[PDB]
Amino acid sequence: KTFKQRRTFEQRVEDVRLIREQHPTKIPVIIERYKGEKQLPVLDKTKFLVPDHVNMSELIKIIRRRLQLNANQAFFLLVNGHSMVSVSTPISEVYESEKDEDGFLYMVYASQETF
Ligand SMILES: O=C(N[C@H]1CCCNC1)c1ccccc1
Ligand SMILES: [Cl-]
Repeated sequence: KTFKQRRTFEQRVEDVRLIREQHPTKIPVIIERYKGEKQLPVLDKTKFLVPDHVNMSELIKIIRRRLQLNANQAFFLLVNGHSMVSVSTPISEVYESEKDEDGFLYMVYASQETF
């Protein structure tokens, strides 16, 4: 069901190595619905190539547009298992500190602050 279930560590690593080669300016991001989530829909895909100059505030807006949310639906984004300290951090900086050993940046969204 989850990304890390579906692919061997060898396969995730090799995919990041291909993203680096073919989309060198993009951050490879895995975005996943909280497995206890009631309200929010699932995304059309799992793997995202985010332009590396956008800040976290702009990534939240991209995903709220991808889910087609209205303006008083709630949305919370965990990075690398934990809350974001700030939405002003550029995703290039967040990638460098929060990336997984496989080389993806892992994110989870839910309708409640409680996951
Ligand atoms: O992506 C979704 N719909 C968009 C596609 C682009 C045009 N506007 C509608 C979507 C959102 C939430 C649940 C399921 C699917
Ligand atoms: Cl690129």
